Amino acid sequence: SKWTYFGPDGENSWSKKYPSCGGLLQSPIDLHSDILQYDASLTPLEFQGYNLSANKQFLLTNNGHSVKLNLPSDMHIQGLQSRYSATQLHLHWGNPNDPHGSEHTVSGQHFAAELHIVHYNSDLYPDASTASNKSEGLAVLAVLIEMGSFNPSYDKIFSHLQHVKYKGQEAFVPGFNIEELLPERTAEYYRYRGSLTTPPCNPTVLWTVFRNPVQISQEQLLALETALYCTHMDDPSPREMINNFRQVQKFDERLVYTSFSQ
Amino acid sequence: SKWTYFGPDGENSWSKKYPSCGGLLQSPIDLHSDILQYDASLTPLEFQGYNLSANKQFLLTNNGHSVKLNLPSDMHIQGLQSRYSATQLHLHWGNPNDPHGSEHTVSGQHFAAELHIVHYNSDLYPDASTASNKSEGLAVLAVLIEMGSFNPSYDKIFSHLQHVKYKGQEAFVPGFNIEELLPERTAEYYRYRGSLTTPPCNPTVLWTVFRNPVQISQEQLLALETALYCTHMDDPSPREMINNFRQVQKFDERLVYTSFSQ
Ligand SMILES: NS(=O)(=O)c1cc(C(=O)NCCO)c(NCc2ccccc2)cc1Cl
Ligand SMILES: NS(=O)(=O)c1cc(C(=O)NCCO)c(NCc2ccccc2)cc1Cl
Ligand SMILES: [Zn+2]
Ligand SMILES: [Zn+2]
Repeated sequence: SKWTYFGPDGENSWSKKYPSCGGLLQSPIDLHSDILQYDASLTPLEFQGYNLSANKQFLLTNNGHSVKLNLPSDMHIQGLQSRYSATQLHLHWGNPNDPHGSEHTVSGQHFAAELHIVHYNSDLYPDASTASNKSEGLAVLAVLIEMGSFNPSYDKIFSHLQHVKYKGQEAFVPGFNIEELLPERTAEYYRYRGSLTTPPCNPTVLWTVFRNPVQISQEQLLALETALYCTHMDDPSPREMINNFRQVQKFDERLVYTSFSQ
Repeated sequence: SKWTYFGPDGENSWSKKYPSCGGLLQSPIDLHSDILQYDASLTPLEFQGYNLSANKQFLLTNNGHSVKLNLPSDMHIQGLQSRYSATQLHLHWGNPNDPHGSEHTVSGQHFAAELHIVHYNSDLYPDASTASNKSEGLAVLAVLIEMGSFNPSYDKIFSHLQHVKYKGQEAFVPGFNIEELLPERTAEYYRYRGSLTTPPCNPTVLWTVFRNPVQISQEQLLALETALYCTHMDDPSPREMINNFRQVQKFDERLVYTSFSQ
């Protein structure tokens, strides 16, 4: 992975090395009325094993493209047609002079950032790597993040950023209740078939984007936007980890189904 | 002309065969208040030789990507440092289920369609082809189009669409005053340096996007979206010419200059 979000190896070039990035069913997308349709079969998901013990600890890693927290496979979503077990969460964001780095947009507007909690079909596959090539192998929960009030739950992650500033660095984060990262009224969401938003852009993701955003503060966004580097600690051409979101994609005839009718 | 706006040869793959599509200064972009800056240097352009002889005919083609009208080199913009002479106009649009296919956006919003009147620097270069990959080579006037009242002047072009239904087909349009296609208060515009929005995406275009949109009727917009195919007539797999706009590109640490402040 030397793909980036900026310059010659940025997103308009990813398809040169990752053919699925130029394929169908790409994410993210702009959620707007013309392509929305209510589906009453979109019943509420249940979040099981999301309340991670505070006496356990979970690995936080800078992977050169985002900051990721590994999650245990006992954490799962109930309500899809298979069990989906968590593998990791991570974020996408903008930069200090333009804090508008969500991946999905709503009626053309970016949010400040976006959280993805990646799960894989553990009823069918031994791990997320294997699932990532298969029909609906992954399911991602996406939370839109807007600049607002300080959020103590997101700070359980952000308080460790200065320990994972460079590519390959790892830290441990005590467990906390991951459901605290989700917004109000999780029963209201958008659902569509899409892809990884990063290389290798496999069109194998069932996306759930919650309708309501959460808030984190300006100071928490500024920490997220200034603490991290895409490059290793000893790299003589450092690159700040900023603006790590993909532009929205054409719809390719897809609709987005909504669990809310208004 | 192998490139398309859908499937494997769509916009994320243009950079394989057109490397500038993954380079700097790419268009189109979202025009939004954060990145706007009034520049009193931006005085009104003058449109000279736009009242085309009604005794002359201008070639309308379907080139498999848009509908284009050839323009004569006595038509030019005055007001820029060099004289920019017209070569052609063409349009970009969406489709009837999502009729929001402008290239530029304003505060994240697409307009229904967009007209580009392409000019080249004839003081420095002998033709548009030669100018297209050269410094200061091109200048485009962009008009945003929304749905509203019937527009007789756009119908001077739209009435001919049925004769250029398929790729390779051509029709003759009697001269008319191309300035009738411009919006109100053409003194009010956005200006920035960018690129062709189609392959080869050379970063050689000085963009002028007028502030105010024009209106065409619902029937005219439906005709533009439904009249044309990308494919030759005898193609056993026809492809409708719809959604022929490029997604907005990242545009960071840059300004769009405006001729208006209020
Ligand atoms: N943004 S996203 O669409 O939510 C997404 C991102 C990653 C990811 O780790 N990208 C690497 C850069 O941060 C991912 N990785 C899980 C995975 C993918 C392939 C192989 C192994 C693990 C799965 C997904 Cl769905
Ligand atoms: N969308 S746009 O950015 O306004 C633009 C489009 C074309 C164009 O013809 N694209 C082909 C698909 O229709 C162009 N052609 C210029 C050109 C290139 C080579 C030879 C002659 C003319 C110049 C520009 Cl600025
Ligand atoms: Zn992600
Ligand atoms: Zn154009």
